Amino acid sequence: QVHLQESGPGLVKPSETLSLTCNVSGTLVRDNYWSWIRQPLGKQPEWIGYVHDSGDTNYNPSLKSRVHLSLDKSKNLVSLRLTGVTAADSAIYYCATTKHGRRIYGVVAFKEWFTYFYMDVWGKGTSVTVSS
Amino acid sequence: AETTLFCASDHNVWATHACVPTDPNPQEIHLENVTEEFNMWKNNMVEQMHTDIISLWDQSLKPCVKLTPLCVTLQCTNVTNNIMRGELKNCSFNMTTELRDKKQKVYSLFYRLDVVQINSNKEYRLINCNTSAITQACPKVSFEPIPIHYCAPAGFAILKCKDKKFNGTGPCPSVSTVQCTHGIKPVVSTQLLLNGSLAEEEVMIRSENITNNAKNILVQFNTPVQINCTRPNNNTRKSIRIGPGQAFYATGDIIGDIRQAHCNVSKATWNETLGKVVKQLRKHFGNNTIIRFANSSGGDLEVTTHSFNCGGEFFYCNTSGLFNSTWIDSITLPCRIKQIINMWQRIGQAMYAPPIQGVIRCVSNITGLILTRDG
Amino acid sequence: MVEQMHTDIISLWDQSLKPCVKLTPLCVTLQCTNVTNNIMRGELKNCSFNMTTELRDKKQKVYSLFYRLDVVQINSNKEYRLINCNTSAIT
Amino acid sequence: TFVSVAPGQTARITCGEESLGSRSVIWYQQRPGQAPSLIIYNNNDRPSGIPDRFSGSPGSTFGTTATLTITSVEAGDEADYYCHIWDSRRPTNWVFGEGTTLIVLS
Amino acid sequence: QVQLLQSGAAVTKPGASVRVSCEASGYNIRDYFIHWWRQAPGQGLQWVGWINPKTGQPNNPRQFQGRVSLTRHASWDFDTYSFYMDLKALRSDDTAVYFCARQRSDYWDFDVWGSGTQVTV
Ligand SMILES: *[C@@H]1O[C@H](CO)[C@@H](O[C@@H]2O[C@H](CO)[C@@H](O[C@@H]3O[C@H](CO[C@H]4O[C@H](CO)[C@@H](O)[C@H](O)[C@@H]4O)[C@@H](O)[C@H](O[C@H]4O[C@H](CO)[C@@H](O)[C@H](O)[C@@H]4O[C@H]4O[C@H](CO)[C@@H](O)[C@H](O)[C@@H]4O[C@H]4O[C@H](CO)[C@@H](O)[C@H](O)[C@@H]4O)[C@@H]3O)[C@H](O)[C@H]2NC(C)=O)[C@H](O)[C@H]1NC(C)=O
Ligand SMILES: *[C@@H]1O[C@H](CO)[C@@H](O[C@@H]2O[C@H](CO)[C@@H](O[C@@H]3O[C@H](CO[C@H]4O[C@H](CO)[C@@H](O)[C@H](O)[C@@H]4O)[C@@H](O)[C@H](O[C@H]4O[C@H](CO)[C@@H](O)[C@H](O)[C@@H]4O)[C@@H]3O)[C@H](O)[C@H]2NC(C)=O)[C@H](O)[C@H]1NC(C)=O
Ligand SMILES: *[C@@H]1O[C@H](CO)[C@@H](O[C@@H]2O[C@H](CO)[C@@H](O[C@@H]3O[C@H](CO)[C@@H](O)[C@H](O[C@H]4O[C@H](CO)[C@@H](O)[C@H](O)[C@@H]4O)[C@@H]3O)[C@H](O)[C@H]2NC(C)=O)[C@H](O)[C@H]1NC(C)=O
Ligand SMILES: *[C@@H]1O[C@H](CO)[C@@H](O[C@@H]2O[C@H](CO)[C@@H](O[C@@H]3O[C@H](CO)[C@@H](O)[C@H](O)[C@H]3NC(C)=O)[C@H](O)[C@H]2NC(C)=O)[C@H](O)[C@H]1NC(C)=O
Ligand SMILES: *[C@@H]1O[C@H](CO)[C@@H](O[C@@H]2O[C@H](CO)[C@@H](O)[C@H](O)[C@H]2NC(C)=O)[C@H](O)[C@H]1NC(C)=O
Ligand SMILES: *[C@@H]1O[C@H](CO)[C@@H](O[C@@H]2O[C@H](CO)[C@@H](O)[C@H](O)[C@H]2NC(C)=O)[C@H](O)[C@H]1NC(C)=O
Ligand SMILES: *[C@@H]1O[C@H](CO)[C@@H](O[C@@H]2O[C@H](CO)[C@@H](O)[C@H](O)[C@H]2NC(C)=O)[C@H](O)[C@H]1NC(C)=O
Ligand SMILES: *[C@@H]1O[C@H](CO)[C@@H](O)[C@H](O)[C@H]1NC(C)=O
Ligand SMILES: *[C@@H]1O[C@H](CO)[C@@H](O)[C@H](O)[C@H]1NC(C)=O
Ligand SMILES: *[C@@H]1O[C@H](CO)[C@@H](O)[C@H](O)[C@H]1NC(C)=O
Ligand SMILES: *[C@@H]1O[C@H](CO)[C@@H](O)[C@H](O)[C@H]1NC(C)=O
Ligand SMILES: *[C@@H]1O[C@H](CO)[C@@H](O)[C@H](O)[C@H]1NC(C)=O
Ligand SMILES: *[C@@H]1O[C@H](CO)[C@@H](O)[C@H](O)[C@H]1NC(C)=O
Ligand SMILES: *[C@@H]1O[C@H](CO)[C@@H](O)[C@H](O)[C@H]1NC(C)=O
Ligand SMILES: *[C@@H]1O[C@H](CO)[C@@H](O)[C@H](O)[C@H]1NC(C)=O
Ligand SMILES: *[C@@H]1O[C@H](CO)[C@@H](O)[C@H](O)[C@H]1NC(C)=O
Ligand SMILES: *[C@@H]1O[C@H](CO)[C@@H](O)[C@H](O)[C@H]1NC(C)=O
Ligand SMILES: *[C@@H]1O[C@H](CO)[C@@H](O)[C@H](O)[C@H]1NC(C)=O
Repeated sequence: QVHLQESGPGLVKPSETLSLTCNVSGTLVRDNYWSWIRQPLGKQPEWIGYVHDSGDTNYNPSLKSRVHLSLDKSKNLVSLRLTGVTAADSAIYYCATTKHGRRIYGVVAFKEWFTYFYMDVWGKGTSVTVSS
Repeated sequence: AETTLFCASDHNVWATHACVPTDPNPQEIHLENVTEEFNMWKNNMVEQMHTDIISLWDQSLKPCVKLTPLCVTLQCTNVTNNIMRGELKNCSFNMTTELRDKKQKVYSLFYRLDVVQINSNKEYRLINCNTSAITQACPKVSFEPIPIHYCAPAGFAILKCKDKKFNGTGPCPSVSTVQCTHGIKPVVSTQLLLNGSLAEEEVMIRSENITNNAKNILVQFNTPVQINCTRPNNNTRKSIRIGPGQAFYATGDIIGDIRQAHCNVSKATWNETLGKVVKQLRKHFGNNTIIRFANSSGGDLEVTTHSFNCGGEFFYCNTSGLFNSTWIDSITLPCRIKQIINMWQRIGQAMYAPPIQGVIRCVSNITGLILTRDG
Repeated sequence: MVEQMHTDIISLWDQSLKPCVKLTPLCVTLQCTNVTNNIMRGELKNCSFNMTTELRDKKQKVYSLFYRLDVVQINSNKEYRLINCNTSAIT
Repeated sequence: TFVSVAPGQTARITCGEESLGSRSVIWYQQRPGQAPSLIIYNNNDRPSGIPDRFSGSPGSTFGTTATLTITSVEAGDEADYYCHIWDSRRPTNWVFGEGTTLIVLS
Repeated sequence: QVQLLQSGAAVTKPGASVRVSCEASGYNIRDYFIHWWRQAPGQGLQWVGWINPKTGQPNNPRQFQGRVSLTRHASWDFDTYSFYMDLKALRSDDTAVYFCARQRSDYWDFDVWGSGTQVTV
């Protein structure tokens, strides 16, 4: 039983660095991958990025140059600090234990495969909004 | 003596329909007590067969479409793919239509080996435009090697040397007379003889001079090494009418994944095949030598790679893993396909092999090698 | 003898056509009106086209009477083309 | 898309674009008022706890959209349904597909 | 007539690369391999290696493996045939005169050679 509880301010000034955290229980941050998912209201979820300790870190190219994910073992936290906040960033933010798998369609020696990331048990969600 | 040998055989490039019907049971007369001096390196049959194969290739290309219009500037993007793999380019061009006063915006997938970049960074041209004129091979004539029996005229004969250990030249006891040679498949290839006849007793090393590096070393295997190819791309074709009654068959969308073509060779067989080869080479080079096998030093694509025709598509396999050992589970050889082919080392007679639909596979049998020693 | 004669007649027809002119340029859009007549009788069409001249960089506006069976309509309602342009080369 | 199916029937929820290459679509269910959850990964493989009624179209077929078939639809299956397509011949999709709200007539 | 016009003398430094051209003319270049030799100052000749003019397949001894690169380039209709010799890991040892010759039969008769190209490192 892995429990995730994401904490955030709930409201952030525009043009100010929004910050979130993901309290983890039942598993260690160092073990598995960790992704964040930003769902705007009334729109499909968006995969904003995933972070690992071995060096696997990749963020959405649109959100790139304004996002940064960190893994803190000491308090078992995943920190998402999305600088350059704008109106469109109002959304519900979830934290998830990403699990990877290899889809192989040809010769593995020729790199004819790819890693698909499917998100296992999520958290609850923090509905961060942006207003003056 | 030397004479004009004709053909005998049991929609093909080598016009096998025109051949005389061969004898269902060839009559071979074992000549007793007779010794004859052979020389495979001054054989006139070889030069005559080379001329015949070139002439048949020319005559099969005579009535087919001329892709002179296809030499133009091509706006090429990458094929839709995630991924080097620039191996396919989606190239758009203004082709001539049935009407001389109209033009059509068409596209085609061209391999990267078939297009060179001019200048604007997206502008390309076919590789042969600045050196040759290109003639589309007819889609209905097959490149499959059909066996051909070379029969001499009446008043002549052919002497088959039945000696298993034949060094290639010199006197051969146990000669026999035949009316036609065995079915010799015209298999064009480099670095490996495919679908060939095998030695009966031992691996056989045959060189004109084993001291001259310029002379290639023909190796013949007593047991074949099976080689399996696949071109995993689906590669549908599409006819573009380039003129009145003239079509150009171009690759369209690929139905599936863009995968590198290859051919596999069993590792446990190819090893110990090279074992027999190194034994027979140490026979000539002494027992204390270290018989290394390196990969191709360089040159054209036709000779740096195992080139061949499989399923109608022209493959060029790397074979860098095959020729790897010092010699004191499959071997996937990645292959690249070309469509602009200049056979017989010529210029001015390039051809466009049309794209083959479906998925091509080889199951060939490596029955020899063409090696070259380092001086 | 019948099959051999068929082959001979076809071969002779082919060889007689070998050295003659190739009308590849003649496959173009043709502005066709009716021939000057009162009168169906659309059986002849007065068709004008831009033909290539002796010089490759010049063109000439010429005309010709073509039978209706030899021209099909493309699309602009006056634009035509020879019947064989989309299936064959004409000699 | 608001595909409505009465309970006890079979519902078909399609998502995404036409397949190009070998694909591994991942299906998600979002009940109204909670976070999403996983159903299928690698086109047919469900984790423990997901019933066998959920099945996905194979990713080995090219030229077919991703579909999720739900046999014997229940009020639990009442939820939005998103798809995360992982195509070999397309870049990584960093946004889920347009969800389809399955409506159970109960 | 048969002519192997070489390039001018070039100067390089240890580590740099040198190219030696051997523009050939006056005969069927296809049927005759082109061999490269190296005359050190006050020494004998040394075999750099042959290039096939038809296929372009090079052939060098163990000393020049991964080091020398024999290439060719034929103009239209093969009438002219520029043969290039490239060196990569150049040293002071490799200061010499690089000749290009035409093997004209199985006996390795080099009836024609090049003018010479003095590579000084
Ligand atoms: C030369 O030799 C080399 C080797 O040295 C050869 O290299 C091989 O090339 C093959 C391709 O040509 C390649 O094949 C693939 O292997 C994949 C992995 O299989 C292995 O692992 C899986 C577990 O990950 C095991 O199940 C399996 O037993 C093996 O151990 C497979 O993923 C591939 O098959 C799937 O994809 C292809 C491509 O579209 C489909 O045709 C095929 O039907 C499979 O697709 C189904 O299964 C996948 C499962 O991931 C699903 O995602 C997909 O939607 C399909 O689902 C159906 O089936 C599942 C069954 O689980 C079911 O649940 C669902 O409902 C559907 O019915 C593919 O087979 C070799 O791996 C590779 N070998 C190497 C590199 O070792 C080379 O080809 C040789 N060259 C020659 C012969 O010329
Ligand atoms: C479409 O194609 C893209 C590439 O264009 C694919 O995206 C790549 O996916 C691979 C596989 O997940 C990624 O490679 C992984 O990256 C790590 C290396 O560092 C990354 O991150 C740093 C910091 O940002 C960058 O500097 C660096 O360039 C890399 O981006 C490794 O951690 C990973 O190793 C994995 O495999 C080894 C196997 O031995 C395991 O031991 C490891 O634990 C780990 O699992 C891996 O190499 C790559 O970074 C991605 N690139 C990009 C640009 O995103 C898509 O997958 C593909 N999509 C399809 C087909 O849908
Ligand atoms: C060495 O020899 C082997 C055979 O011993 C040879 O492999 C064979 O290649 C031929 C290529 O023609 C294969 O035959 C084809 O197979 C498939 C499946 O049936 C079809 O696509 C083909 O038919 C279509 O295409 C033909 C033109 O290629 C048309 O004539 C025909 O009407 C169809 O349109 C065709 O039958 C044959 O199956 C394999 N043999 C196997 C797998 O056992 C190999 O290519 C040879 N190697 C070399 C280098 O020559
Ligand atoms: C015979 O085997 C050799 C290895 O034993 C191959 O040598 C390899 O060739 C590659 C392609 O030319 C080289 O990659 C190139 O490396 C250079 C130098 O670093 C880069 O500039 C190039 O960009 C790079 N090529 C690409 C496409 O990125 C390998 O470095 C080289 N390996 C070694 C160890 O030297 C021969 O190619 C091979 N020959 C044949 C005919 O198959
Ligand atoms: C090659 O490129 C052409 C365009 O030059 C692609 O054809 C287009 O495909 C898109 C996406 O399906 C369509 O919306 C366009 O209408 C097509 N345009 C045409 C046919 O002119 C084609 O799909 C590409 N082929 C590949 C990647 O195999
Ligand atoms: C044939 O395959 C060999 C490897 O078997 C290729 O050499 C590799 O080249 C890549 C770059 O293309 C290097 O990263 C590898 O390190 C090389 N491998 C080895 C073992 O040296 C070679 O390039 C291939 N041939 C061609 C013509 O591309
Ligand atoms: C076919 O049409 C052409 C025009 O395309 C006709 O030629 C014209 O005839 C008129 C009337 O005599 C002359 O005034 C013009 O100068 C002619 N123009 C030319 C030659 O370009 C021609 O008479 C028509 N032929 C028919 C009906 O047989
Ligand atoms: C297209 O292919 C080239 C290689 O030919 C590659 O460098 C480039 O990034 C590719 N461009 C795109 C837009 O994918
Ligand atoms: C095709 O012709 C059009 C005419 O407008 C031109 O813009 C385009 O660049 C041409 N394409 C090529 C590949 O030459
Ligand atoms: C076979 O031919 C070679 C050619 O060099 C010759 O030297 C040798 O003696 C011959 N060997 C036998 C066993 O006849
Ligand atoms: C290639 O694509 C066709 C459709 O164009 C399909 O019917 C066929 O099965 C494919 N071939 C394969 C997978 O071998
Ligand atoms: C070649 O292909 C056949 C196809 O049935 C397979 O049985 C055989 O094992 C293959 N051999 C190798 C060496 O891959
Ligand atoms: C091949 O067999 C020899 C002899 O047993 C062995 O030494 C060698 O490791 C094997 N593999 C290769 C690549 O030569
Ligand atoms: C070639 O041989 C070397 C060892 O000499 C080996 O490490 C390398 O992987 C081999 N390359 C192949 C099989 O392509
Ligand atoms: C080699 O392969 C062919 C098929 O490509 C097969 O018919 C032949 O019998 C094989 N040779 C031997 C000696 O088994
Ligand atoms: C021209 O001929 C067409 C039939 O092809 C006829 O219907 C039309 O009325 C004619 N036009 C004139 C102006 O005579
Ligand atoms: C002939 O060329 C001229 C150029 O001005 C054009 O107006 C006319 O329509 C062309 N005629 C045809 C039949 O294409
Ligand atoms: C033709 O084009 C190639 C590629 O640009 C160029 O290297 C070559 O010198 C040109 N000439 C010949 C005769 O190939």
